[PDB]
Amino acid sequence: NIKSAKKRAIQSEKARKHNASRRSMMRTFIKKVYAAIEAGDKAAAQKAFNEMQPIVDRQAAKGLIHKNKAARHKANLTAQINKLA
Amino acid sequence: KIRTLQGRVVSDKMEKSIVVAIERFVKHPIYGKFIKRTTKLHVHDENNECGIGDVVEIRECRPLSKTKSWTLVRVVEKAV
Amino acid sequence: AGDEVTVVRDEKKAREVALYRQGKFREVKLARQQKSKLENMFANMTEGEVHEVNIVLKADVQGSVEAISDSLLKLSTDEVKVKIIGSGVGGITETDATLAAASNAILVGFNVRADASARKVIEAESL
Amino acid sequence: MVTIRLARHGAKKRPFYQVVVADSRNARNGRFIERVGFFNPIASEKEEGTRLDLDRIAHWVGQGATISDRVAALIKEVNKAA
Amino acid sequence: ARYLGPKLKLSRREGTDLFLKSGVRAIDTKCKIEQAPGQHGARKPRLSDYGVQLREKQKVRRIYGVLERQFRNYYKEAARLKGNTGENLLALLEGRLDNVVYRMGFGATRAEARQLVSHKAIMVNGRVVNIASYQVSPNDVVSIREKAKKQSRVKAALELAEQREKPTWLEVDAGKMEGTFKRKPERSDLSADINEHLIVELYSK
RNA sequence: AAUUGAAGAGUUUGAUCAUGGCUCAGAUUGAACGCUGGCGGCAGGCCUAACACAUGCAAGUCGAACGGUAACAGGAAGAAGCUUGCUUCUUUGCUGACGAGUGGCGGACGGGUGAGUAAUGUCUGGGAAACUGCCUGAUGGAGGGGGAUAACUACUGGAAACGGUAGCUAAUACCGCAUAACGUCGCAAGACCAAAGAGGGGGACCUUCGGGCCUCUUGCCAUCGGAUGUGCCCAGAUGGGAUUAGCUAGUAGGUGGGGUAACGGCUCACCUAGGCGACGAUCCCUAGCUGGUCUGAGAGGAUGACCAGCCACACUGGAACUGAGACACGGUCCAGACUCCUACGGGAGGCAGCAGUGGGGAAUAUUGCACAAUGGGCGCAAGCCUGAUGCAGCCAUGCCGCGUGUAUGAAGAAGGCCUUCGGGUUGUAAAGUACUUUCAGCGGGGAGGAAGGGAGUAAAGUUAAUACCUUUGCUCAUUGACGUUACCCGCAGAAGAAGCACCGGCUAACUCCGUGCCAGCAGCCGCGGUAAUACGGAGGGUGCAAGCGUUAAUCGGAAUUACUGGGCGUAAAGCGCACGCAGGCGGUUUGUUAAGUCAGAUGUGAAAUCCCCGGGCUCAACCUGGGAACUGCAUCUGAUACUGGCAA
Repeated sequence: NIKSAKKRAIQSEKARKHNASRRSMMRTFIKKVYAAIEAGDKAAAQKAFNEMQPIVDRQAAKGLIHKNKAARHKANLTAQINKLA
Repeated sequence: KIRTLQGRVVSDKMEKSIVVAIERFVKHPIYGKFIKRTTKLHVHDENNECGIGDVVEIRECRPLSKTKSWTLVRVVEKAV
Repeated sequence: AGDEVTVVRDEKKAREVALYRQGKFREVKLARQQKSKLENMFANMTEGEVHEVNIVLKADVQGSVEAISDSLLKLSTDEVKVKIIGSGVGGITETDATLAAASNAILVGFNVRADASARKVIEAESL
Repeated sequence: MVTIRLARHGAKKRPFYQVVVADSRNARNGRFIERVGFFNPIASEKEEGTRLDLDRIAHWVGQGATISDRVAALIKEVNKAA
Repeated sequence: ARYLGPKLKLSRREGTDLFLKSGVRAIDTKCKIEQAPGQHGARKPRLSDYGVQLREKQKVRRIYGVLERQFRNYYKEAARLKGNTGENLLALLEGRLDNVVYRMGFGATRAEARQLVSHKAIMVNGRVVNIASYQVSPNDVVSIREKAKKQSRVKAALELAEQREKPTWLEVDAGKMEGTFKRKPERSDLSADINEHLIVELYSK
């Protein structure tokens, strides 16, 4: 407040709005993956899986979605689709 | 030989699970009498079919659900 | 108010003078303690028709508290005697409200007002 | 992270430093892994003044520890007194 | 610190001199020796078991010239030591610098000896020492300093220095104003003068 | 070198012996009060309202990540008045820079506090299913492009705080694509994920003569490792109360889905019906804990400020973001209490940071100085910041050192006090004489805390480069906040410097006068009603000392809750008596196991600290080397008499 950390105040907000937008796209895609899994179309599930893999590792490298979470997602969402296929 | 202990059952129905009473003998520091202290532990065990009076060997493990961080290894005899 | 400030050599010596002046204020305390008993024999009131008023007073300015307290002891009659107990300077505090709770008196302050630790006594017993 | 640094436990206008390996996020007198030497400012004509086990310090430096500037000078001083 | 009173009043109360005068006179003449220490003091010699303990405590303190808190500090220090506690007590009492000055005879009295240590005249192992309660150790040379050595103060002492006691727990010169402390004082040097087996008991009353 | 450690007295009766309480002598304190107080060293100093706060300060930093001139300091060109060769004044990022701003990292550390918190915490010993900034070792890449936007300009709303509209512009900011195993996910085949440049100098090729390009330094990225740090889990131990006896629905377990960095009722859905409980659940009251400190002969008890470790909290209440790390002491949002400013429309705050103030209370401090040193933040370094820290101020609070003179001195002066009025005492004390001058007072001198860093040189290493830079030597300039430093030398002259309690018995130390069961003394039993060794006063005496005494506080003494280490016929104390479950204990013989127990070994048991042996501060206190202690615990290997288990 009193000291010059008004800079850090505006820095966290802009990065938040940036990260939230990518996290929003990340989740809307993962639910549209899990839509296909709930639907039981194994080809459309695998097509949607082939859609999410670049994006999930890309956010993992950006780091906001975080590394071991991203790997556990690719593992978990594999395990349903390769029962379906 | 990696860490293990030994006790008795007193466990009803409970799938993949057993509870295990471990008795030990401890000196009270002031008066010096040795009194038997009872450390009751919840235990995991798939294929749960130990008898109530059965006496069981035991070992530590990861949390296998809460309170259950021990696992059985061998059981001596069958009580009834 | 109305007397002399002088700059001095050292702080330690002006503790020792101040403690001598406190001894002098104790000489003025013992003077004011002796005077009341020998003026009329009694500790307070000579005749049996006794009435008094007590007040507790704090003015914001210390020159004022000493002057107007004298003018409140001026106006008194013999039959009902009015007297100050515990003249203060500045804001009303916990112990000031405690004196008029202990012995009944009216608690007044000039431009002076109550503070939180006075309010705590006042909300308990509204003097 | 570990730093080799001098901690001040001596008397008023008469220090006595204790060279020690300790974490950065802990106060000057705070937690440390082990003691490793000592430094009296008045070494004088008595037969000890600066003492520091180099087999411990070169080991911790090799594992990655950095050296405060005084201790860094004192290591290249104290040698075998060579 | 120091007593600062009539010296003979202590000597009559304690019941023998503490050597607070020259020894020309006044152990039998000026003193009223043990006759009465104060105005009603003619009329009692009876005493309690606490009083005989305290009197020897006071005798020893009034000999060595030390206060009750400091004397307690010596008793506590004698206690942690191995070997006899009474013996190490009397060793700590004898081990004072002003006491070695009194033994050398550099100061005629213990008070003049303390004056001489105070006034910066004394050197031990070539250090100067103003502190009265310095302790003199095995293989400590001790001396009065060269600069203003052997003034009228020391010179007057040296005559009665020639023939009193002069024992062997110091090496004594007094020609160039020095001494050497080799052996410690031992039990037979200073026992029976003091009830030491009693004095060591008393703090557990 | 390391086991030398333990006391009792007074008091119930006419008198005695018991029992048994009460009381005192001891040590100790973050102390207060009372009276008195010279100097020095060291240590320590709001334990009350987690009550509220004026004013100042408490973390920012990189132009060597970037637009930039808002600085302002030079230089140059040019435009100009001349001083006529220079000053002057407009331009100009040319150049040493550098505000506001953009980006990165630091803001999650240190510091303060003890409210809540009885274990989810803490301590000890173990563990498995985990992550971990910066910082290092290893192995390799560091390709090619793109779009914005604040600042800044032009408008515009505002009392102020604080903004609005529209364009323009860069980056180690942001976003695509290429590139990708030893990595992630998969059985495999495979799929997919990164990049950033910046800086110094230089021959050659050449350059839209900006640099291309070379070479050095550093940063960027991915991965396997290190050490560190943190999360997690389990056992045992770690306040009080039974006039708290029943307690638990996500409760207890399973399966599956989801969730976290990760185990996990962590959370859902569904299934099952359990879980905890006399070894004290639950509830209530009460409290930060330990290494330790204090006391104690030891065993024990009390205590947890100082110091350090850990935990918890940051006006009240709750949540999330950013980021490696926070559910964030001087960040954010919202809600609440409350406080302030105001042009009244609308805005602002969280000193349990350092100082400091109100209030509280018996009571705990200077609105100081400095980054000189140590340790930090940022940075390549310089450098800058550092109320951490180093220092100083204040206080007899504690510990400890020292002084307030020494020697001589009988006529044993006068006075005071007593006095059988013979004398005695105060008292060698004074007086007098002869001496010394510490520490003060005053005038002179002067260590160490300073090693480094900076700048200049040389070597060596490096390189296409005698370059150029670093490393490693040399040399020269320097670097003290405290500071009138510690410490030393010279001078005058006993000059400047002793008080306080107590004296019936306990308990060391006695008379006289006054008062007269009054006034008062009292910690205890008790003193005083005219001859008071106990009141008041004096004289005398004793203890202790710059302190003394009282009070409050804790342990002791107290074997007076009794493990070590107690009683219970009649003194307090055996249930009215019996049967009986849980519990405690168990004849005698053999075998066996080796839990208890006993032995050995390893690891660990933080350091400070206590103890034992040493060193250094003018000497001690204090500081400090080394050892022991580290009284415990766990695991592992052994022993088999005893107890337990098991077998006959």
